[PDB]
Amino acid sequence: MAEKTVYRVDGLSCTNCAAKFERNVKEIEGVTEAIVNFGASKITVTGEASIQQVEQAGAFEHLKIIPEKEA
Repeated sequence: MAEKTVYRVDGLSCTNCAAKFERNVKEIEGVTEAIVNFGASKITVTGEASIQQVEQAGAFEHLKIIPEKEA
């Protein structure tokens, strides 16, 4: 279809880690865009990927990212 999704992330609070994270996502080939609102919010992925890969990437700090599944 056009797989944009946004998931909540929690634990961390560092811009450098935000930067490293969005970059980590961008360096995955399955995604097209991603917008990481780290601090106390959420991570948008857009392309044809799922948090699983981003989550794996986040093993650097062991983030937990929960799908903000509406309904």
